[PDB]
Amino acid sequence: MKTFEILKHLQADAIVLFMKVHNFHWNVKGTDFFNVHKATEEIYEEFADMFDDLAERIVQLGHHPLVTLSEAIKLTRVKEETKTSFHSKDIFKEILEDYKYLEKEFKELSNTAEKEGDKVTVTYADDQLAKLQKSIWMLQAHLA
Amino acid sequence: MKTFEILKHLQADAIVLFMKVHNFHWNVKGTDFFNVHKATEEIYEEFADMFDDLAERIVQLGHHPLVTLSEAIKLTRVKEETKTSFHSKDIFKEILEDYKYLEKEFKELSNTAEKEGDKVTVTYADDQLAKLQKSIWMLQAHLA
Amino acid sequence: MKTFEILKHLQADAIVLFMKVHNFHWNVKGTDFFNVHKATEEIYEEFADMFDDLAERIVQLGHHPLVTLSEAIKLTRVKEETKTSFHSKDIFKEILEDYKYLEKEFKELSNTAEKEGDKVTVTYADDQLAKLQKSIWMLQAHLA
Amino acid sequence: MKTFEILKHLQADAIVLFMKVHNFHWNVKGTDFFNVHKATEEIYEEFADMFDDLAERIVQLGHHPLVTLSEAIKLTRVKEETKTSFHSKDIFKEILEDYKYLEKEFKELSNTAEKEGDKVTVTYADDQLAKLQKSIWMLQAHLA
Amino acid sequence: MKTFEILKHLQADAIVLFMKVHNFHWNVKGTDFFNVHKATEEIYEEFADMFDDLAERIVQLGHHPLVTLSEAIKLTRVKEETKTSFHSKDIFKEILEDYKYLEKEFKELSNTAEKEGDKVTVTYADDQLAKLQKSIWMLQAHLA
Amino acid sequence: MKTFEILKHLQADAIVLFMKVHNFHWNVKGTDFFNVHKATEEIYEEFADMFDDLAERIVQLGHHPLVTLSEAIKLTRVKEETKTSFHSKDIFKEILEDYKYLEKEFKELSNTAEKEGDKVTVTYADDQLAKLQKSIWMLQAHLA
Amino acid sequence: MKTFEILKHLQADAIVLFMKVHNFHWNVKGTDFFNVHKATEEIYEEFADMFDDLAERIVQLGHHPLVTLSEAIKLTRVKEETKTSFHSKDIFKEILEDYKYLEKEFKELSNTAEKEGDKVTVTYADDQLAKLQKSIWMLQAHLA
Amino acid sequence: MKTFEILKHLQADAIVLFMKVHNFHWNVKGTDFFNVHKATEEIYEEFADMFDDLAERIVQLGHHPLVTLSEAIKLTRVKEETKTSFHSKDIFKEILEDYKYLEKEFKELSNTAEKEGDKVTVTYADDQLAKLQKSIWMLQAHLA
Amino acid sequence: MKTFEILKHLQADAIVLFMKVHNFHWNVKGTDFFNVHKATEEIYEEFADMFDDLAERIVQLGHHPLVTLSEAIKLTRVKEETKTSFHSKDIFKEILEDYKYLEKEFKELSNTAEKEGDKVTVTYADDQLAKLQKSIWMLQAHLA
Amino acid sequence: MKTFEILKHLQADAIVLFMKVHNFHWNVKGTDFFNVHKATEEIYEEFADMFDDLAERIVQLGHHPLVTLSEAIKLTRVKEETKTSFHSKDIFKEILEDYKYLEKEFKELSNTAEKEGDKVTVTYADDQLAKLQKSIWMLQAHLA
Amino acid sequence: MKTFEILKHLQADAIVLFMKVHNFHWNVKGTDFFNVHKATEEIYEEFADMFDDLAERIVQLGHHPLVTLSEAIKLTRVKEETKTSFHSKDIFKEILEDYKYLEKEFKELSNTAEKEGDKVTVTYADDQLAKLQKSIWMLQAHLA
Amino acid sequence: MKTFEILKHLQADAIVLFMKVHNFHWNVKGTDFFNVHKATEEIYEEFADMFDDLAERIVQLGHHPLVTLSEAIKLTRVKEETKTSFHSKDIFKEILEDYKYLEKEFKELSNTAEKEGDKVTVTYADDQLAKLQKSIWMLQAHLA
Ligand SMILES: [Fe+3]
Ligand SMILES: [Fe+3]
Ligand SMILES: [Fe+3]
Ligand SMILES: [Fe+3]
Ligand SMILES: [Fe+3]
Ligand SMILES: [Fe+3]
Ligand SMILES: [Fe+3]
Ligand SMILES: [Fe+3]
Ligand SMILES: [Fe+3]
Ligand SMILES: [Fe+3]
Ligand SMILES: [Fe+3]
Ligand SMILES: [Fe+3]
Repeated sequence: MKTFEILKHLQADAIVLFMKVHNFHWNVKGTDFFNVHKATEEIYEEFADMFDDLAERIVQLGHHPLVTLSEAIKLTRVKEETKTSFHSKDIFKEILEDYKYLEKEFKELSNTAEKEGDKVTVTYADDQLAKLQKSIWMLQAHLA
Repeated sequence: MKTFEILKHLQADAIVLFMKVHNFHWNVKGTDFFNVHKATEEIYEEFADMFDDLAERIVQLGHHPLVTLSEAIKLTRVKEETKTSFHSKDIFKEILEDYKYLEKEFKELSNTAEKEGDKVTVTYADDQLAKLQKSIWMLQAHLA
Repeated sequence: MKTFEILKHLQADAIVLFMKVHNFHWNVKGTDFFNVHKATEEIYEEFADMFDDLAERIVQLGHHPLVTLSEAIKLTRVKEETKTSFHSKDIFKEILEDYKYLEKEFKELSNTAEKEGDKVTVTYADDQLAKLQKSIWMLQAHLA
Repeated sequence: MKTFEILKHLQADAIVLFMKVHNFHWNVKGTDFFNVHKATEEIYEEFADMFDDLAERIVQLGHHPLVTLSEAIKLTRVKEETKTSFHSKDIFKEILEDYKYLEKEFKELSNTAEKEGDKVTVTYADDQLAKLQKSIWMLQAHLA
Repeated sequence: MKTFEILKHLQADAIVLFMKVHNFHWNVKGTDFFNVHKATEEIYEEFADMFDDLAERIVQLGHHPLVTLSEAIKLTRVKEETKTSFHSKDIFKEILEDYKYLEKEFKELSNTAEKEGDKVTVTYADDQLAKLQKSIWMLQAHLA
Repeated sequence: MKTFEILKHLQADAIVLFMKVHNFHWNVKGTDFFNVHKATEEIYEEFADMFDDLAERIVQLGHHPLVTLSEAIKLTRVKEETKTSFHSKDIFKEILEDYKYLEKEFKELSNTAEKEGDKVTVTYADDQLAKLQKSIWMLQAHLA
Repeated sequence: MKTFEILKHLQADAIVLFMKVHNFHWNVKGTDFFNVHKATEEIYEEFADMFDDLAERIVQLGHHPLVTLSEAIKLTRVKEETKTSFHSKDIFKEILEDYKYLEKEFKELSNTAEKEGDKVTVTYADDQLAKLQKSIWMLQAHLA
Repeated sequence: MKTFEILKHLQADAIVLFMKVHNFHWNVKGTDFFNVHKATEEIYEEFADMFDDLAERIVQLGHHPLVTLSEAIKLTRVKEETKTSFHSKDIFKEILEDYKYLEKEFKELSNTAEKEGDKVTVTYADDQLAKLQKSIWMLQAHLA
Repeated sequence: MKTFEILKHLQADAIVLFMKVHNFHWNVKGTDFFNVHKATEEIYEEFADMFDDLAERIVQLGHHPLVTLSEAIKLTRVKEETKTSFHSKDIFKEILEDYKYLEKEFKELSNTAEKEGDKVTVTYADDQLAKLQKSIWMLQAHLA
Repeated sequence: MKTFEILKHLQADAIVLFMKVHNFHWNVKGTDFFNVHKATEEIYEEFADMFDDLAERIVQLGHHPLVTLSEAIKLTRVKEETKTSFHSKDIFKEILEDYKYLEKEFKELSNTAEKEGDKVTVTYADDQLAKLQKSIWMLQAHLA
Repeated sequence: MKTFEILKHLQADAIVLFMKVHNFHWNVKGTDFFNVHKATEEIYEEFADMFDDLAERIVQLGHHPLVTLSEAIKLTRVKEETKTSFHSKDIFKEILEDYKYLEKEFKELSNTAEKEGDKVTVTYADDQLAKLQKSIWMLQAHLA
Repeated sequence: MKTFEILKHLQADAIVLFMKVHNFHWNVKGTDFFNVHKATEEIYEEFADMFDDLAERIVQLGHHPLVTLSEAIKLTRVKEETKTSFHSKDIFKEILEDYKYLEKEFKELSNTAEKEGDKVTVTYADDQLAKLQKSIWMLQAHLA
């Protein structure tokens, strides 16, 4: 894809993930409650920021960002969670799965943005990669 | 409807509105840019909070909150905006329209919650009513 | 009862609960220690505030608040905990039991204060109800 | 009266009281000086806020707030203080008298706003009632 | 006039202006709303401070400050605004008119205080002159 | 007594004193109201902290802290106040009496903890002694 | 005197007054204790600053500031207080007496500095005059 | 050019732009005044920082930064503005023109620094590019 | 000269000095580095503020401030420094020389502004004089 | 040993423990991850401070602190951990073991410093003892 | 001496030292100016606190603190500095001399307070000893 | 080497340097004391952070970080300092030597990480390079 197309897909995943971790946030069960309730909030706050940055990068690039939830679920590569009750372990396995998926997408973003000579989208991609890789480590350590 | 059903519809509108004012936030054109770009951010921050409060009130009430964007666009009473370029005036007319709609919904919430004896949902509804009514005044003054 | 009588009973429970969660605070055992030690502190800080608000509302109402620990254990509906060692689970079951009891009492407070036309005691009662209901949800989610 | 008429009278009293406690603020005499000089400042800061809230509630309600000092002294139920020297005791007796008067007015506001179905003016009235009742207690305790 | 007489007239204008910019604050109409609503608040906050400083300078000088709204409208040189709806432009023209008037008064204050050897009233007058002159520039630039 | 026995008695007095100064806090009468209402709050906040520190020192020492209000009134050396109305002077005489009593107890604590080689309980005791002695001076100066 | 000579005398009074209000600070007796203990601290903090500013102005002026307590008691016009116990009233009468004395000295400073063309010492003098005159008013109101 | 030569030219433009936006800052006319007066201040604060960073990067690189205004106007590629009165629109068109020019220069900087293996100058260039591109978008949206 | 002409010359010196101390800031050599690097930054921050205040005072006065670096080097009385390496001592001698020059200019400003009756420019001049005289003392002490 | 010799051994253990809890910090596995990752950071921050305080106390005492990692592993009484993966339980058992060891060492420090008349090293030792004893309690409660 | 007599002598030295380091503060000459000017300020701020603590400890002990500068120079063991110009080195040698003297006095204080059983004066003495010993090290390192 | 091998060597140098600058921190002698004592603290705080970041990057990369001081001195390229007394100049020469060494290592890290496609390790390396190059400049300027 072109850089802006990768950006729009990533933007779609951000809003879908924002909704998804809210689900984990509200419906966690178990003696783990306080910690995951607290952690998921920080996570969706981050997706809200990513959602906004991706969209603004797209307009700076001269293109159209997704502007409706309808376009978003049409472009996501993230499956929506319909369940309404979870335990810590399952929540972290899913978040880990989605994080690994985002990491691949940001690597593509970084690679194709570089070929186009898009210096600033590349550094944006590399910064998100850094955050994702640190969290993936922590998620994996937690599940070990 | 029952209190929790009104809450779920309101929750649906919150996430749809969150997306909608982001659109206004990114695509404003005109010498008004900085102000509306700044204002819309405060507004969607508020919808993000409302979205979370509504959902948690629903689980406290023993019911299921919407957990997917798909359920959300199925329950909204808010029309999604597909346009990608706006001028201050049109943005504020739409926001005003949606605010007036939310005010009616929160009045129903307050009324039916009261009949059920749901004291805390009533005060929540009345607090949102207060914020909505102050903003509606400001929106109308702006368009005068 | 009359509003001030409900207030005095609630005041009695506040100081008894203040002592009770201190017990949980000092005597928790288990890998859960840090979290419950931290949580119980926030909880008894809250009871200390409730204890003071209830008492001052009573004097504003023209009556006498409980002024001795002796009157307090004579008026409580809360059983004192004599054990000196606990595990997370048992602590949260007890706190949940006591919270549910307080919720019923604050509902009575709200109801009878309303019949007397006591507008401000009603809003006080409804605010405490809101906090109690949110915590009851979290306590229950934790024990699930 | 209608809700907005009660609001305008209350608005009139707020600006008149704002001026009145400034008088006490500047002209206190006695070893009590620092405390009452400090207390009266907090009090008129509060009236300035009340003055603004009442007025904005009136415009939100679709009516006209008082916009001149002339209309204000025409609508007050508060007598203006012409003396320019006071001692702690007399200052607190007057403030107490005026507070008791405001409490009756806010009770009417709450009652008539409720009959009209004005949910948000009712909660505003009840919140002011709470503050007034706490201060009335303290004023009375001080004069005992 | 004598220094204290100029001070009392200025004190009268301060409370009248405090009321006047509140009117502009509540009744602005137009796409300018947020800015002037915000600006007028800062302005009346300033008049509230000026009102208090003038009055306290008068008592320090051994005289009586105005203590009633009635004395105030009897001493002002500022005309009260009876209209209840305005647009940015008209609001700023009026504020500018009143600021220019205050500047002349503070120049007289500074001049006559100096002849009396009143060192501290002179520096107070000169400081207000500085603030007034900066705002007059900004008001004029705005209307250009 | 043994160090932990002195600690438990002190813990008992802390909760009893916490209740006692709340009484003074709510029921002060007189032109002194604001100051003593404010001072008593700081004092019971301190007893709440002392109550918690004493108890935790006891568990660190391998013993059982008091965990019920019932055990507390069985171990106190502090008489509970049944009156519900006081004037500044009487409040400070009582607080002074109780402070002098606590000072003797902390001196014993310091002395016997030292004989046992309990270095940290000794420094805790000496720190409380410092605070008590400064307050006793201020209380006495106030009553002079 | 010459400006620097007035400055040195003022510097002498500052350190003597710093010591004097410490005496009032430590030895106040009476139900007024907390307030005057608190007020005197703010006052000597101010004298410490004045002491430093006066001295640095003298070196900026090319002269020698007092550098010993011995030179200070040789140059003061302030009588040292040998008593070690006071009541609020006597403390404020003395402070008032000394403040009135400082005001005369700062007026001379302002006058002679002006004749010499010393612009910055004049504004320093006038600023201190402002603070002194406000406090003198408050001291006098307190003693009325 | 060599990296340090591009850096010196950029440094020259920074100080020239610092002066230029001050002009816009002082001489804006129109109902837009407050906003552009505020915005231009943030902009020249940024140029002051850029000016300092560029210069220090040059010395770190072992070369000489421009040290006089004379060398600066000899090296700029930015035309100085001699007019002394402007309206919002013209100010933003000029700033936009200059920003687009800076963006091209920072792209060259990034490109040539990379060929030389200058890792840190490249990241500096890319960070400035990011800020410039976001502002260019906002400037363009404003002028649309 | 007329007040505004003195102001424009001072404005010219401010921007030239801003550039000059940046030179000292970047090119200091010696074990003194950290201190002078830190000090020079505070100094040019001050000149940036002075530059802005002078210019705005000129427009408030109804005249034109310098708006180009070209006009600035045409009006300065300050010689630009072309050297690119310095040691602490030489830097402070130059800064001292320039400060003494600014002091003379601000004295003229104060004197001629006074003759014109320009009260606020006089206090501005006297405030800068105060800062300059304190720094001149410190600079001289440093070089002694 | 002599006081300074005990101090050097303690200093050696501090840097070794600093490294050891970093290991636990990076290599924790399990659903406990976030908590122990967070806790271990606070712990090694503390050892870094202890390391610095011990060393500076030694130089104040006129002796040489350890200045190389080589001297440190030669003087420690703490065994280094070579494993690179742990679970909460094992981490806390080790930390507990090392804390108990440090407590014995600080008791010796306190005892021998006292015999030498080293007042300040004694209070330092007693303060560390206090922190260690509180943590040992919490560690033990956690493992129960 | 008795504890209170040692305290009074120490109190005398505190005010004399407060004056002495002010002298160093104002009259330092040399490229060291900024650092010692800054350091001496922190030092006399400390003596001001020590002066107040010593005095209040004396009244808590039931004795009379020095209340005049005259009593102070009669009790000091510190020689007053009459010179008005110094260089870094001489300032630090003197401060070091006086610090070593204070250390001996605080050791006596600690020793005799202990024999009297004065627990809190002992900890006060030991805390000052700690601060003095750290500064003595730094002073000596500086002079090496 | 492979990226993780370079990371482990860098991690080894970080802990060795952390110890080394502590030595400079404790043992500086000379009138430079305060500045270098303060500077070295900021430096070792930085190495502590670098030590932690390097180690966590290694685990994120799927490898083992150094977990013992023993492995560290086996892998460093940094020579340990055995001396216990230094003067400013020697301290800065050593730090400069070590910084230049770290810069070469981070350049290798950046280069080899890039060949492996390790985007985030590259940006980490480039950021450290930026900090190192700025400090190297300052160190060199200081020694000039
Ligand atoms: Fe945004
Ligand atoms: Fe939430
Ligand atoms: Fe209270
Ligand atoms: Fe308002
Ligand atoms: Fe006031
Ligand atoms: Fe605790
Ligand atoms: Fe100073
Ligand atoms: Fe810089
Ligand atoms: Fe400006
Ligand atoms: Fe240190
Ligand atoms: Fe004190
Ligand atoms: Fe870490």
